[PDB]
Amino acid sequence: SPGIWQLDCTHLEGKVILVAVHVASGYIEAEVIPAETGQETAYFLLKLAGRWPVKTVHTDNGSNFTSAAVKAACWWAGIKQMNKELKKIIGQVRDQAEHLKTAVQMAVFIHNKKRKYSAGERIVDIIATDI
Amino acid sequence: SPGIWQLDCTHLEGKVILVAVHVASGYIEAEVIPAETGQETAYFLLKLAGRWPVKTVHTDNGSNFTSAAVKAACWWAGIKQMNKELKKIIGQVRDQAEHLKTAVQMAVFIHNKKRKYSAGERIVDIIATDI
Ligand SMILES: Cc1sc(-c2ccncc2)c(C2=CCC(C)(C)CC2)c1[C@H](OC(C)(C)C)C(=O)O
Ligand SMILES: Cc1sc(-c2ccncc2)c(C2=CCC(C)(C)CC2)c1[C@H](OC(C)(C)C)C(=O)O
Ligand SMILES: [Mg+2]
Ligand SMILES: [Mg+2]
Repeated sequence: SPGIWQLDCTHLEGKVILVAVHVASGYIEAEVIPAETGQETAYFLLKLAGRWPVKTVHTDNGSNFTSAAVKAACWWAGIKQMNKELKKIIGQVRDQAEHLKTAVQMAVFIHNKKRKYSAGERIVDIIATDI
Repeated sequence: SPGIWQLDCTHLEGKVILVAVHVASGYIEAEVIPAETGQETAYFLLKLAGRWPVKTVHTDNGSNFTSAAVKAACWWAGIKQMNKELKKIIGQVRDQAEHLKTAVQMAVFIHNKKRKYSAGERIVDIIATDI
């Protein structure tokens, strides 16, 4: 179902990576964040929701969505309630970039553009059809 | 044509807002950035390119794309070379949020979800068709 996303944080090099997966396509968005925090999560959701038709969000750690900041973002945006593969791609391009956040975005790109239709194409095809 | 984006910076409250417009749809992405810098622009493009099939980018200030960081990001991602309306929406929601970056993302959401088909729907429809 096309409005369903998964959201979790991983850790790498002492930093936090917020990973969102569009469950039906495998498409990912990610951001390096300073702190694993309610407010960072809330902001990330605001951004994600302005870009895609987000209806529901799941996570493997329910306490992620406990802050009032997160619930207020879900309320306003109308939202209700891969990490090893991405680390794999991060490891392969890690040498090419100084900043982890750069390596993360290179890895997101590679992941979404890989054909093995790509994830980036499936998300768009699934969403257009549903309209 | 569907791989064409426009990219510029505006200023608000002493901060920098990087605004990307998908020319064929009116769809926008935006980010508040600390500094109007080559490296911020480069990073923004990396992110944008991992999410949408970006072919070409235009800007109203050509010197924006002069840094080696920007050219290296365009090279790696395979890329070649609204602000008053968004400020309008920012002004309307500005009171609801503490941080400008939050007001910016609320305004991007509103702009992409408005029907007056919405911009968010047109981008997806235009891209799916082209595949
Ligand atoms: C801090 C720098 S300098 C620099 C650069 C400058 C000139 N030529 C090549 C790379 C780069 C790039 C490396 C990989 C890239 C393909 C994303 C493009 C730009 C970066 C890069 O940071 C950016 C993306 C500019 C914030 C990095 O973390 O190393
Ligand atoms: C720094 C805070 S606290 C807070 C909040 C907390 C509890 N209830 C309502 C709003 C909010 C929210 C305001 C508007 C919103 C619709 C995006 C949702 C979350 C914020 C918000 O910053 C975030 C989005 C958390 C980084 C802000 O700039 O004011
Ligand atoms: Mg988690
Ligand atoms: Mg400009």
